[PDB]
Order: sequence, then C-alpha cells, then structure tokens
Amino acid sequence: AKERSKAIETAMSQIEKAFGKGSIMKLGAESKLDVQVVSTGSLSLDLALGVGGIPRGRITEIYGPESGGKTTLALAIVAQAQKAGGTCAFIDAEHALDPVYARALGVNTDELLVSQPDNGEQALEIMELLVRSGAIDVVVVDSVAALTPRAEIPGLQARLMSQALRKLTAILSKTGTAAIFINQVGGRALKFYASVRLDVRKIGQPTVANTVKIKTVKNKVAAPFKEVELALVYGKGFDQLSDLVGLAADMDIIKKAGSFYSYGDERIGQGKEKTIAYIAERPEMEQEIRDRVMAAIR
Amino acid sequence: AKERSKAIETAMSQIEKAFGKGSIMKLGAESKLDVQVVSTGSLSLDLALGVGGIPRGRITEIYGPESGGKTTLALAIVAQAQKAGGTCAFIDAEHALDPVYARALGVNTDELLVSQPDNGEQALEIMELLVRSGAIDVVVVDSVAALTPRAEIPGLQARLMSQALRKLTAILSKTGTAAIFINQVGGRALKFYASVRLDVRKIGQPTVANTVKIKTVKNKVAAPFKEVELALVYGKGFDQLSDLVGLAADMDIIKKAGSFYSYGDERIGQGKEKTIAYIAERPEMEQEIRDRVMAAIR
Amino acid sequence: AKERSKAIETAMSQIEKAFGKGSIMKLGAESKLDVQVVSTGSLSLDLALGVGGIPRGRITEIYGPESGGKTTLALAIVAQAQKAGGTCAFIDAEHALDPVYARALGVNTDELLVSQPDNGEQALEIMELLVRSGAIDVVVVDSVAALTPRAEIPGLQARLMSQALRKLTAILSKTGTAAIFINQVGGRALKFYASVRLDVRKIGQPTVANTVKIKTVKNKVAAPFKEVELALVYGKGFDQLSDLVGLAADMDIIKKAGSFYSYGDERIGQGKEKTIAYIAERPEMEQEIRDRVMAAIR
Amino acid sequence: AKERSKAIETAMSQIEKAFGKGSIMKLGAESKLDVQVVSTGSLSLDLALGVGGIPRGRITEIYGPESGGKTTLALAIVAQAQKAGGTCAFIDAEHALDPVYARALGVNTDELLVSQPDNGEQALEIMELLVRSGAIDVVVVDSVAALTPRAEIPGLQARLMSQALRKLTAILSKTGTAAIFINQVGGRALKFYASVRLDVRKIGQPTVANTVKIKTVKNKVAAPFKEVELALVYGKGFDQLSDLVGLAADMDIIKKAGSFYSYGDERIGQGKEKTIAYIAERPEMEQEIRDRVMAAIR
Amino acid sequence: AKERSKAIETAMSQIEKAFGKGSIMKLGAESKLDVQVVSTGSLSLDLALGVGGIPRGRITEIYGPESGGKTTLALAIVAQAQKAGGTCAFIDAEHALDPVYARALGVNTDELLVSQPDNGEQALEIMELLVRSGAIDVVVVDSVAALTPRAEIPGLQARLMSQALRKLTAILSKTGTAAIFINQVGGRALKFYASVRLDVRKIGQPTVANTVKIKTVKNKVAAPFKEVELALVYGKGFDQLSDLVGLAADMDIIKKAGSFYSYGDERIGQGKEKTIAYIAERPEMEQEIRDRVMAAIR
Amino acid sequence: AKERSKAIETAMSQIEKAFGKGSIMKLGAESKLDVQVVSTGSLSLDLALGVGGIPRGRITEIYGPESGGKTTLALAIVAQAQKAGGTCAFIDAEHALDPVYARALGVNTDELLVSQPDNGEQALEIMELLVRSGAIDVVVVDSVAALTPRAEIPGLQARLMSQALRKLTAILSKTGTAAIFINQVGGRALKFYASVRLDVRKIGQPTVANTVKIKTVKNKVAAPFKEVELALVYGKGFDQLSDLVGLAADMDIIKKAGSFYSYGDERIGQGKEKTIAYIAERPEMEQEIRDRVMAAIR
Ligand SMILES: Nc1ncnc2c1ncn2[C@@H]1O[C@H](COP(=O)(O)OP(=O)(O)OP(O)(O)=S)[C@@H](O)[C@H]1O
Ligand SMILES: Nc1ncnc2c1ncn2[C@@H]1O[C@H](COP(=O)(O)OP(=O)(O)OP(O)(O)=S)[C@@H](O)[C@H]1O
Ligand SMILES: Nc1ncnc2c1ncn2[C@@H]1O[C@H](COP(=O)(O)OP(=O)(O)OP(O)(O)=S)[C@@H](O)[C@H]1O
Ligand SMILES: Nc1ncnc2c1ncn2[C@@H]1O[C@H](COP(=O)(O)OP(=O)(O)OP(O)(O)=S)[C@@H](O)[C@H]1O
Ligand SMILES: Nc1ncnc2c1ncn2[C@@H]1O[C@H](COP(=O)(O)OP(=O)(O)OP(O)(O)=S)[C@@H](O)[C@H]1O
Ligand SMILES: Nc1ncnc2c1ncn2[C@@H]1O[C@H](COP(=O)(O)OP(=O)(O)OP(O)(O)=S)[C@@H](O)[C@H]1O
Repeated sequence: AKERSKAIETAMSQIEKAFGKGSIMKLGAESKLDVQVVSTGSLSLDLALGVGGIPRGRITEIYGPESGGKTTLALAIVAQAQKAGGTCAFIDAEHALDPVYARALGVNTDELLVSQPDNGEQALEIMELLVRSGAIDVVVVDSVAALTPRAEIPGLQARLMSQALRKLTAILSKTGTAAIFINQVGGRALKFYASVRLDVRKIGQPTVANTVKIKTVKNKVAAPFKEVELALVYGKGFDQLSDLVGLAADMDIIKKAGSFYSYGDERIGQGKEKTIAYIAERPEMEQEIRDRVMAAIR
Repeated sequence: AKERSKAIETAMSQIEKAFGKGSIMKLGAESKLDVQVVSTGSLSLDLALGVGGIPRGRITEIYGPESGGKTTLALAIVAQAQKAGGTCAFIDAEHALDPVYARALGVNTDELLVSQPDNGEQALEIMELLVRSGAIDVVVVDSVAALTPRAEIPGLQARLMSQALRKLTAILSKTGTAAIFINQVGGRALKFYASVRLDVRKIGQPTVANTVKIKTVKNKVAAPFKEVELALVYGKGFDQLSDLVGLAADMDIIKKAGSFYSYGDERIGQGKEKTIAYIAERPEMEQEIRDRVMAAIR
Repeated sequence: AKERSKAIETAMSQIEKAFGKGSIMKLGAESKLDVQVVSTGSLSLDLALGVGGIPRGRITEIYGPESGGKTTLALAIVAQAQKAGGTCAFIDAEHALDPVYARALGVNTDELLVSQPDNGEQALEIMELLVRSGAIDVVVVDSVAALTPRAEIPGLQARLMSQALRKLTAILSKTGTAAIFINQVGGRALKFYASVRLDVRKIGQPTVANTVKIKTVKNKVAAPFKEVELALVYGKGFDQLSDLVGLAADMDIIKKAGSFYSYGDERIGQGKEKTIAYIAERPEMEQEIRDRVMAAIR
Repeated sequence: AKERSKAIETAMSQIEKAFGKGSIMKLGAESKLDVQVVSTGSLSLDLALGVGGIPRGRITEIYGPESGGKTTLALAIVAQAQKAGGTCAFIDAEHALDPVYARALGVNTDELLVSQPDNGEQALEIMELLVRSGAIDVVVVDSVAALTPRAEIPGLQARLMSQALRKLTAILSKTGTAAIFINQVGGRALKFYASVRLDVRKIGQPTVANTVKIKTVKNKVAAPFKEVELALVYGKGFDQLSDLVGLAADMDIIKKAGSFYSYGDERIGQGKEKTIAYIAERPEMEQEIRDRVMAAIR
Repeated sequence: AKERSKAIETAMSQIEKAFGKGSIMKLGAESKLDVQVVSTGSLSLDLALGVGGIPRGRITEIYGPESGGKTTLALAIVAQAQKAGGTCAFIDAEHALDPVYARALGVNTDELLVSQPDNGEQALEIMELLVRSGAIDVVVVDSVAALTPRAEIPGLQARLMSQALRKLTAILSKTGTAAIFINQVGGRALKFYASVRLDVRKIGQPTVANTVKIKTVKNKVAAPFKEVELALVYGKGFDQLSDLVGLAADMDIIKKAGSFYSYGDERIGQGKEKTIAYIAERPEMEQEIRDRVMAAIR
Repeated sequence: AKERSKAIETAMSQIEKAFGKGSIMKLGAESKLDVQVVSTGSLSLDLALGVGGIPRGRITEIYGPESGGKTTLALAIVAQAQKAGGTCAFIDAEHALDPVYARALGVNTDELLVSQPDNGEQALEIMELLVRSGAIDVVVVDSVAALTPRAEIPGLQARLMSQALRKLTAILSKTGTAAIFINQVGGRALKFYASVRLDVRKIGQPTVANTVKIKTVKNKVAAPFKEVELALVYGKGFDQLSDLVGLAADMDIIKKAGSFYSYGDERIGQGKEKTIAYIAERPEMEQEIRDRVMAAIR
C-alpha cells in the first residue's frame, strides 16, 4: 500500500536511466531540468515552457497555420538571443522575411546572418556548419516544407530530414545552439527529434490585434501540454509588456492592490495601461523585472 | 440424442484446457470469467463488456476513425482507475492531449504520468518498465500508427510490435495493469494479442453532442459482439449519468414508474432530466448506484 | 462402334475404384451421390449444388471479393443447420460478425459457439476438437487469410494449412460435420482438399438489393460448373422465398398459370409478389414446400 | 558437286531410321506425315500445323499468357472432336471452366467428361486410365502449373511429370487419343515429350475482339515455325468463318473476283461480310467447304 | 643475348610439334593458319577472327546473355554459308527460331534443315550423322543448356558432352563443317574443345538499335583476345554495310577523302550514309568489295 | 646461459644444411638470400617480399577471391619483366585476358606469348617446354582450378599437379624463369612447391578505386608473414607512384619536410599529389628512384 509509491519512482528512474531525464514525468511535476534557455520575450510562454524559454543544444519546432505567429515568435527569440549578446542565423527557403518588421520585433537586422539555399540538403548542411562553429546562439529554419530535395529540382525528403536531423541532433546536443524549425500546417523526423513543439494559431476575431494560442504539445525538458494565449498586434508583435505586468503582478514581483500597481515600494501607475506604460518608459526597469521573473521561473 | 449435448461441453472443456478459459463460448452465455476490471464510466459499456469494464492484466485495443471517441473513452478509463486510487500513465506519440478536457473527463492531470518517446521501440520499452513495476493501473498508448521504428527515422514495425507485444503480454498477464492501445483506422500483432477490441465510431448527425456506437468486436473474457450507443457531448464526453439512470432503472436498482423515478423508497424526480439532475447533485448517491450496478453485472 | 461406349464407362469405374465416386463424371450427369446435406436456404443453389446443399463430412470453400455474399451465405447455412436442430460453431479471426444481421438471417445467436483464436494453428486445432466431438453440424472459419501462423506474430502457413487440412480431412470424412472456409480473394491446400468451392460475387448495379452470382467452380459430389444468380438485399440477405416460389413453380410443386399461382388445389395469389407474400404468412407452408423441393432435388 | 545432294538425303534417312520420321526436315518441306488429326476449327491453323489439326496418339502443348486464347483453342478442338462423333475429357485443376462459353464454342457440355483431381499424380493417373480405354478422342489437362504433387499438400513435380509423361507417351502413341496440356507462362518434361507446341498470345489493341498470334514453335509431325494470326472475339471465340472464307478463297475452293465471291458456279455474296454471312446460314455448306479445305491440306 | 631469340622460336616449334599449330603464339602475330572459313557477314569480326570468319572442321562457341546477339550472329553465318552455295542445319532444343527474322538476316529458310530432338544424346547424335555426311557446311546447336540428358526426363550431361564432343571433334576435323554451339550465360567440355569462343553481349543504351561487343576470348586458329563493337538493329541484325564501308575505307579498298567516298576511280557518295546507301543499291558492288576485303584479311 | 645462443644458430645451420637456405629463420631477420628477382611494380610489396620482387627460378602462387587483384598483380610483374628486356608467356585456361587493360598496366601485348591448352597436362607440358628454353622470364598460369585433366573431358589432377610440379620444379630451379600460378579461392601440391605464396583480397569499401591487402603467407626466400595494403583503381591497377613516393620518402631517397617533397637538392612539389604528379611527368626520374629503392631493399 506504500511500497507501491516506491515502485513508481523506481520505474521512473529506470526509464530515465535507459532513455534520459524527461523520458517520463507527472504532468504537474516541477520541471527543474538543468538546461540553458533563450527567452521567447513573453514571460508567460517562458513559464509555460517550464524551463524559461526554448532549450539550447536542442531542436524546437514551431508549427501551425500561416499568419498564426510562428515567424513572429521565432524572430522574438532571436531578438532575445541578440540582446543577450548572441549571434543568430536565419536559413530562408521561403523568401518572405520583412526586416522592417523584424526590427520592430527587436531584431538587429544588420548582424543577422542569412542564407537562402538551393536545396534542402544544402540548407541542413549550412545549418550544420554554423552549429558546429559553436558560436551561434539561434538558427531559424524557414520553413520545413520549402526544404525541397536537390534531385527533385520518391519520398527522399522524408529521408533527407531523418538523415540530416539525426546527424544534426548529435552534434547540436553540445553547442548551446537553439535550432528552430518553422512548420506550416519530413515533419515526422522532426516530430520525434524535436525536444519542444509549439502549436501556434490565432483564435477568435481580430480587433490590428489578434489573439494566438500557443500550446507546448511536446516538451522533453519540462511538463508538456501547458498553453498560453498572447496578444499579437500588427507591426508590433506579441504584447510582451502586458504579459510581463500581468505575470510579475501574479508573482508579487510587482505589487498590485485592486487597480493600483507598485514596484520597489513605489507606485508606478493605476490600471494596467498606465503601469505597462510606466515600464515602457524605463528600459532599466523592464529588464530588471524581466530577469526577476526569469530567475523566479528558473 | 442427448449424449450429444455432452460431447459439446466436453469439447468446450478440452478446447479450454488446451487454450484457456474464453477460448470458445456460446454468444448468449453468461461471462463470469474471474478477472479484475477498470470501469469505463459508462455502465452499459461495462455491461456489454460482460465483465464490468476493461480487464486488468490484459491488452485492450480501442480503434476506429479520428474524432470517433477513442481518446475520450481511454481518458474516461484512467479517470475511473484514478478515482479508485490507482496510478495511470499515458504514452504519447501523437502530441494531442488536451489536459483541460482530460480534467473535464475526471482525470487527475497532475498525477498522470506522461511519456513522449523518440521511437516505437522506446515506447514499448517504457511501457514494459512501468508495467513491470506492478504499481501501474492503466497505461494508454497513443497511438499504434505513430509508433514508428527507430531505424526508420522494410516492415520492421510489424515485427517490432510482434516482438515487444509478445514479451509485454507474458509479463502483463500478472500485474493488474490494464494496457490500452489506441488505433486510428503492427495492428495485426495487436489484433491477436488483444483480449478486447472496441470499435468506436460516430453514427448519424450531431446535435454539440454526437452518438457513438461501440462494439466489442473481440472479447476473450466474455461473450463478444455486444454493442452500445452512447452520447458524446463536446467538452463533456460520454453522458455517464444518462447511461447510469437508464441502466439502473432497467435493473430495478432505481425504481421507475412511468415518468416517475425513485431510489431508496424516496422519489428523486419526474423524467430522466430531473432524475439525472438529482443524482448530479449527490456524488454519494451517484457512487452508490454505480457500485450497485457494477456489483450486479459482476 | 459400340464396345466403345463400354470402354468409357469401364474407365470411369476404374477411375472411381482408384480415386472414389465423383472422381470423374459427365457434366450433364445426374448426381445422385449418397451424402448428407445442409441446405443453403436458397433452393436453386441447393439444386445447382446437385445434392441439395453443402455436403456433410466434407470441406466447402466459399470465396470471392469482400461484400460479395460469402458471410451471408455461410450464416444462411448455419441458420439452416440450427433450424434442423443442429449445433454450429463460428471460428472468427476477422472480428466482423454482426449478430443482429445474423439473427435477421435466421441464426440463433445465443446457441452459436464462437471462438476467436490467437493464431492459425490454434484455430485449426479448435476446429479439430469440435469436429472430433461428432456433435457439431456446421463449423465456419472466417477467414482463410486472417489465419496467420503463431511464430509469425517463410511460408509456414501454406504448410500449416496443408498439415492441418490433411489431418482434419481424414477425421471429418466421418462426422456429419460440414466445414466451411470463407476466403477473401494456404488456399492452395484448400483448393484441393475442398469437395465444393463456391465462387460468390456481386454482378451489375445495386437497386438496397444487389444480385450475386454463385458458381460451383468445384464439386466432387455432383456435376460442377453450375451457377445461380440470387438477390441479396441489405439487412435481409438472399431472397429465399422469391427463389422458392420460382423453383417450386417450375417443378410444378406450386402450379402457375400465367400470373396465377396455386398450391394444394387452392389459389394462393396472383403474381409473384402476392404469392411469395402468401407463403411469408404461413411458416407451415413455406417449410412443406421447402421439404417438397428438397426431396425432389434429392 | 552432285553426290553431295545425295549424302544429304542419306543422312536425313539415317537420322529418321535412328530417331523416326520428323526427326529432321527442311523448313519448307511438304509435311505429308501419315497421322490422324483433330481440327482446331480454324483452317489456317490446321494448315499451319501442316497435317491439318493436332496429331492423335501424340501430346500437344498449348502455352502462353493468361487470357491469350489457350483455353479457347483447347475447347475449339474438343468441339471439333465431338462433332466428328468423338468423346472428350477435361482434367481440371484450375476450376475456371465456363460451360456457357464452352457451348458458345460448340462443345457438347453434357457429354464432356470432367475430372477435378486432388493432386498431380492423380490427374496423370486419371489421364492414363482414360487414354488406355482407347475410346477417348481428346483429353485436355488444365493446367500444367496447377498439377501440384500429392506430398506437397524438393522438385518432385519435375520428376512426377517426367515419370508419368514417359509412361503416358508410350501407351498414347497407339490410341488415337490427342492429349492437350495447357501451360500458363515440369514443363521441361513436356517441352521434350510434346510433338507439337503452340505459342498463343494476344497482339495489339482490342476492338470485344482481339487478335492472337499462334506459332508452331515445335512440330515433330510437320515443318515447325509457321504462324497464324486469328481473331478472338469475346464470348464467341476465334472467328472460324472469316478464316474459312479467306483460306478457301485462296485455294480457289470458293472463287473470288474482286469483291465477288461464289461457290459451285453460284454467287454467294459480295464482300467477305456478306459471304461469311451466306455460309453462316448453311451448315451443309460450311461443313462441305470445311472438308474440302481439310482434304486439300491433307 | 641473341641465341635467346632463337631458343624462343625453338620452343614455340616444339610446342607446336607436340600440340599442333596455334598451341602458342604472340598476341600481335599475323595469324596465317591455313583453314577454310565461313564469313560472319561483318568483315570487322572476320578481321578480328584473324582467319576471316569461323573455321571449318572446328567447333565454335558463341556465348553470353540472352538478347545479346548470339542467335543473330549464328544465323548471319548460315546466311553466309548458304549464299556461298552451302547447306546448313539448325539443331533446336530452344523452340524460339523466328523464320521471318531469319529471312531478314538473309537465311534461305526453306532450305534450312531443322531438327528438334527429344534429348541431348539425340541432338549430338543427329549432329554427328549430318557432319559425317560431309555435305553440311554449318550446323548450329541451340542451345547448350537446353541439351538435357535422356535419363533425366547426377551430372551426366557434363559427361554426355565430354563423351560426344570428343567423338564429334575427331570426325569433324575433316569435314569442312563449321559447328556452332550457342551458350546462354557441359560448357566445360565445350570450353576446351572449341577452337573459337565468342563473347557476345550488348553494351550501353539502345537507340531500335543496340551496340554489342564481341570478343574472341578463345582462338586456336589466330591470335585471341581481339574485339569488335557492332550495331544490332531490331529486325535487321548487325549493320554489315556500315561495317563494310568502314573497314574497306580503312584498307583503301574504297577511297575516302574527308567526307568523300569513291570506288573504282568513281565517286560513290559523300558521307557514310550516302555511300553505304550507294552500295546498298548494287549487290554486284557489295559482293565485290566483300571479296576484296575477305581476300585482303586472308 | 650463453652457449645456448650457440646451439640455436648451430641447429639453424644443420637445418639449412639438410634442407637448404630459408628452411628456418627468425621472423625479424634480414633476408639477404642471393636470388634474382622480378619487381611487382609496387616497391612496398617488393620490400615486403624481402628480396625485392618475386624470385626467379622458383614458383610463386598468387591466390584469393575473384576480383581481388591476382591477375592485376600478375600482369604488373610481366610488365616489369618486359621493361627489363625480358620475354613473358601467359598460359590461359580461363579465357578472360583483357589486352587493353594489360596495356594499361604496362604490358607489351604484342610480344606477350599466349597459349590456351586443351587440358591441364598440356598446359604444364607447354610450361615445361618454355622454361626449358631458358629464354623465358615470366610464365603466368591462369588458373590452377581451370587446369582440368585430359581424361576428365577420381582425383587425377591432384596427382597431375604433383607429378608435373615435381618435374617442373627441378628444371626451373636453374632457368631464371619466374613461374606464377594464379589460384581462385591440386593446390596442395602447389602449396608445398611454391617458394612464395601471396594472399590477395580487397578490404573495405570501394571509392573506382579499392584497397587490397597482400600478405606473404609463405616465403622460403625471406621472412614470411609481412603484408602490404595497396590501392587498386579501376582500369589503372595498383597505384605504383603513390607507393613509390611514400616508400622513397621513408627511406630518405626523396626528402620530405612536412608537406614539402624534394629530390636531388631540388624541390619537386608540395603534398603527395603534386609530388607523385611531378614524377609522373619524368620517366627518367621515376625509373631512377625506382632503381634506388630496389637497390636499397637489396
Ligand atoms: N511584415 C509584417 N508587418 C507587419 N505585421 C506583420 C508582418 N508580418 C506579420 N505581421 C503580423 O503578425 C501576424 C502573423 O504573421 P507571422 O507570424 O508571419 O505569421 P506566421 O505564423 O509566420 O505565418 P506565415 O505562413 O509565416 S506568413 C500577421 O497577421 C500580422 O498581424
Ligand atoms: N479537447 C477537446 N475539447 C473539447 N471537446 C473535445 C476535445 N477532444 C475531443 N472532444 C470531443 O470528443 C469528440 C471525439 O474526440 P476524441 O475522442 O479525441 O476522438 P478520437 O476518437 O480520439 O479521434 P482522434 O484521432 O484521437 S482526434 C470530439 O469530436 C468532441 O466532441
Ligand atoms: N451487418 C450487416 N447488416 C446489414 N446488411 C449487411 C450486413 N452485412 C452484410 N450485409 C449485406 O450483405 C452484403 C454482403 O455482405 P457479406 O456477405 O458480409 O459480404 P462478404 O462476401 O462476407 O464480404 P466480407 O469481406 O466478409 S465483408 C452487404 O453488401 C449488405 O448488402
Ligand atoms: N467465359 C468466357 N466468356 C466470354 N468470353 C470469354 C470467356 N473466356 C474467355 N473469353 C474470351 O476469350 C479470351 C481468352 O480467354 P481464354 O482462352 O480462357 O484465355 P487463356 O489463354 O485460356 O488464359 P487463362 O489463363 O486460361 S484465363 C478472353 O479474353 C475473352 O475475350
Ligand atoms: N525475331 C526477331 N525479330 C526482330 N528482331 C529480333 C528478333 N530476334 C532478335 N531480334 C533483335 O536482335 C536482338 C538480339 O536477339 P538474339 O540474337 O536472339 O539474342 P540472343 O543473343 O540469341 O539471346 P537469346 O537468349 O537467344 S533470345 C534483339 O534484342 C532484337 O534487337
Ligand atoms: N579488364 C579490366 N578493365 C578495367 N579494370 C579492370 C579490368 N580487370 C580488372 N580490373 C580492375 O582490377 C580489379 C581486380 O580485377 P583482377 O585482378 O582481374 O581480379 P582477380 O583477382 O584476377 O580475380 P579474377 O577471378 O581473375 S576476375 C577489378 O575489380 C577492377 O577494379
């Protein structure tokens, strides 16, 4: 009646011995897996992701319908990796990157490495060369579908992926490089090699601004199946501050009392609008609350 | 003319001697096979299943079209196994589990063990480790198709299944673990190793609520080929109470007189709506009628 | 010029001496082989079969495309064997038996013995145990293809069949058990061991009701190569009465005069519809005409 | 320079002394070997066969692809043997004989002897018993492939054939029985024992009607390697009349003058259609032209 | 330093004394062995063969894959032997000879002697009787593999060949008969008894026309190991004229000057096409150039 | 403790007195046996062979799988014997010699003596006549297996070999003729009569070019069991220069300094490719380095 609760954590261990940490876990368990992260920019999503952002040295797949927020999300991450002093690369087979918007998302466009390959083989190879340099923080692949095989310009891409993803995965596990694959819905190789899989899609009616639900359909670094609903406004992206003020208030990082918000024993505005607007004027403050929240999740 | 009726039950015995109980039986025979069960939540189905729920220590396959009710059914069972104080595990290769809905089905999400393997081998292996712990009541595999072989990322999965199912079956026979395999329609190994096979598919036009027929196409624990038609309403699942009030009334567990229902020499509502609503307010009552009906089938 | 006609029947005899009755025969010859039969329910087919139904103590193969009528035919036969007071068994490796329909075909579902084996060996073995009891009238095997070998869960089933069919054939020859094997198109062992082989397939366009041609491609009990075209209506099966009224009229068992039908010097309806409807109201009558027709063929 | 032409016919003789008539011959030589024949129904083929039809007391192999015309040809021959007052037998291991079609080919179905053996040994044995009766004109074996050995239900059939064909050949040489073996492409024993080997296969595109080339790849009774192209129309068979009107016209048996055909100093139609149609109305005439053409070839 | 060059030609002589002319020779030596020949039709091959065609009184083996050109080559030779007024024979155990094609190769079909034996013994015996007549120029055996032993209808054919080839070789050495054995790849007896062995196989991609390389892997009448690449066009055979115009031009038999060809101080066309076409219209000319080239090689 | 080291070299002497030099030796001993050699073309192999090439007046067996390099090696040797002004002979019972390739290996095809015997006796006899002339430098026998006995066209070849090898060995010991026997794996007579036995077989995966290991499994002229791994490229043979540049560099015959190669106090290229390419342009140089290396080994 009790030695039962024992056999359970024993099998968990055996399973983790045989297949590694994260191979099996209770959905309500506290993650705590030791991995380096790259924040998405929206702390709630970082919180839902359990470990605080997308895991370095691992593959992350972001999929869903077109206009859903995949590219926005992806860019938000490089913007974050660059602000931390990192170097990112964009492997483009789509030809749709808007730099103006990418800058509106905080991406340093001029320092962004871009490659537009002739074929899927080449793309994966260019991806490998970079990650093998150990000096790249984030590599975004856009997109999985566009990655057509060389000879095709009988199901060789399903194998191209499997073949290269296998090779890429081994080397990547030890580089601190977060590899992001965008998928508009070979994905079967990705489905199993990815450590994280984000389902991104718009919900409801627009307003200029739309709401997009993001679900962690797969997470081998923390409990999966947690979701978040963010606000994606045209030309601006996901409203990170609204997200920040909300989550920091809930964690008591910023004290809220009815409609009154304060930080550091100092009133910073009444109502979310005034308060998110107060932080918007102080980068110092935004950053500090951001690290406080990051640190807390972690 | 009479010693004939003898030769018949003699061959039945020989057949059962050689291949075990349930190897052959008259379709109208009273089951009565001594096996532990895990209720599906819908008593009619428990009744159709002959032995009161899906059999522990055995494999159960639930198949049919997508959106048919397979996952709902499966979750209903773990919800039931947990409410009885058990521990369940979900082996996911599909990446579609909605916890909110799983909770709406009565599943304790936080205590639910989840695994999202890299390949079919790994999945079956993780399944084995758990069942071998003897502390797991229900393991759900979702799904059979997604269980792609390792090397494939020439028909190795048909053998992977046969190979592991063989091994799993032996050990499982003595663990009190009910293993559920969901199948969207290697299944040939399952077809023969499964002790129970449920055909689940929607029938007719929706209403928010749809009707799904469930047939016991295979039953090695009780007479096969019995079917049931349940109501599956969006976000709620199968209407268990409607099923309960109906079946308990028919068994005289709850007395019905025209449109008048009563329980314990005490009126509990006029009409099914009022009566299912009366039970809905008393968990004590729902449970007691539930055990009374279970006990009766058994 | 005449002693020729002699040498012919002499060789026929020698051939029948060496290999048994039915080893060779003129296609237009009157069967008359002394064997017990189990009516198919459609008298024309019983007539085409020469000896009045499928032969007891022998193997009968029913093959053709799926949805062709094989299972319907098979069930019709057990329905017939049961109505004569017999006991039948169904060896199922397909898992598709619809009891509701089986009852709509006249099968006593509750008294029907059912077995759902783990492998082809087991199935054939269960078949043997039953037939060896000498108390089983009809055993249906569904189906030949599904009968996969044990070790397979290099062409062992072609030998499994040959091996068991050989053994089964010897014992069966003396049991009064009619063994039916359904085949969706090891069949090479069956092809040669079967005494009767029915080709069943739908012809033309449906109407709810479809027409199915049934040919006696093999008959070692009566002249082979006779065919019949029956009406198979959804949920009902083959229209036996239409067949009955037609064949009985042609044999003068029921007198027809233009559109006027009569039986026992008594008018029973004008037109087939009215007449088949008249018999449909009198089981006594249907049965008596049925035995009269049976007796005549025989 | 001349005594050379002598040594040639001397060796031919020696060769024929040692191995019999037909052991060697010039491809353009006039057959004239004294043997009884059974017409194929198509006079051109009878003409190509050199001796007027397939040779009695000898073996004839008819091979080629399925749907090529082998069975049609074979049936045409029995139809011919029966019309001459003979008795034929069909040894079937294929189970595909369509009597309706066989009648459409002129075969008297009711007087046709049929045997459907349990094994290749039995078939050959039944073949022997019949031919040994000396009262059988044509025996058709369908087919060589289906003739599987008894014990097989290590290359025993290649020997079964060799063994029985050897025995059959000796006795057959003196019975006036024409033995036909159909072969879908043990055949190595046949290849050498057959006195005639017909290659039958469809050529070109259909029209209901298809063209089939028939080549005498082996002929030990007349010059080999002559071929014919016949018209095989569905349900009807090879167009014998078209063949007849054509060949009789060329032999001046029926006078043709441009588009004008006449017979017996009497006009019988303008154009082949009208003329073949004129003969089609007079069996007396068809037969007489048929014997006139036969007699001529011979 | 010089008496060395002497010992060499002395041993050559001794070797030739002991085993005959051709027992040993320098690969670049001028053949010049006095033997009668039968041209292959392609002068290059006649030239490669050293002595101008296949040697009479000797055995020649032609082997290689099916569809390689063996039969074409063989027929080309009889066509040549007949045009010189000779008589040829074809010993067929394959049953594939197409006379139409044989005529398209220049073979006089009607005067071609054909034999289709019952067994390998018989074939070799028929071969002997003919060659012993001293009136046969070419005997083709098709093929070595098909030549199955009598008793086989333990390695008796390897001995059958050795036994008969030994006997055949002695008598043949003095008959002017060229014996050709076709071999699809007992051949070990042939390998050593053959005086010439031609390796015939297609090379590269087709065009209707294919290229076939022919190598003299064995030549006891002239230097071995010379090869030729001919053009084999469907229904036509090896393009002899193209070969002729090419080789005659190189030998100055027909003068070529750039794209200008002339013969007998008379222009005969510009370019090979026009020139081979000019000869194609004048048999007189083709023949004369043919003998001029033959005479030259010789 | 010291007079021991004496008894050892004393027995060695006695053994060499009784059976000759090379009868026993330390595996690390310096060969130095006075024998004339014929270089293989690959200096490493000449070095591994201890005495600089295959020994004249002795027998050398080259064996291994087909396509291993045996024939290539053998031809390389005659190419070498001819370049030194010698005369070689090829005794062929295989019929596979490609002169084009033989020329690509440096063999003067026109001056190469070729014999294609009727039987093993004849081959060995022809071998004897030549070697007895004392004017032949290299005789290659291809191959041992093909050398079938005369009467065989009970183990007479095992004796044929023993019989002739015995005779051949005595005379050969004094002729300066190097006899090479190729063996595809009577070989037992060879095994013991051979003074050298080379094991030749490909190792690993191809590249056009394959690697072949050659081991001196038997050496009665120098320490046995030394091996070499050469590069055999299609149509070219063993890469002799690569071998040459490598071995000469190691012997300081050509100075290497990192990636810098020089010869005669003069830079000849950076890297092996450039350097082997520099020698490839100067036959004078290749030869001189070749003799320098030869001389050194010797
Ligand atoms: N270049 C842009 N300029 C301004 N707003 C943009 C731009 N791109 C995207 N957006 C906004 O962000 C929303 C989602 O676009 P993205 O994230 O690219 O969509 P996605 O999920 O990447 O789908 P695709 O197939 O890549 S377009 C758009 O509907 C706009 O609201
Ligand atoms: N996440 C959900 N939230 C609300 N309702 C759901 C949800 N999932 C399923 N349902 C309801 O239950 C029905 C059947 O869904 P499921 O049982 O998952 O289907 P299924 O048979 O498992 O098919 P798949 O292939 O697994 S989706 C749906 O049509 C809805 O009516
Ligand atoms: N369960 C059923 N309920 C109502 N009608 C049925 C049922 N099964 C069969 N039928 C009717 O009978 C026809 C033939 O079905 P069956 O005889 O099972 O076919 P079959 O030849 O057995 O082919 P399979 O492969 O067994 S489905 C169907 O097309 C329907 O017209
Ligand atoms: N039963 C039939 N009814 C109508 N036409 C037929 C029938 N059988 C054959 N035919 C016609 O004759 C053609 C050749 O059929 P057959 O001679 O049986 O072929 P075959 O050469 O015997 O090949 P198999 O393998 O025996 S079917 C068919 O394509 C039809 O044109
Ligand atoms: N009967 C034919 N009619 C037209 N072209 C032919 C014929 N036979 C052969 N050919 C042509 O000649 C080529 C070689 O055929 P053959 O010389 O018979 O081959 P082969 O080397 O004799 O091989 P097998 O095994 O005898 S078929 C064919 O691929 C065609 O290009
Ligand atoms: N005629 C050739 N033309 C081009 N390359 C050749 C030729 N012969 C051999 N080679 C090359 O050399 C390799 C070895 O062939 P050889 O030395 O003949 O083999 P082997 O050891 O003699 O085996 P066998 O049984 O004599 S073929 C081949 O795989 C090719 O890479």
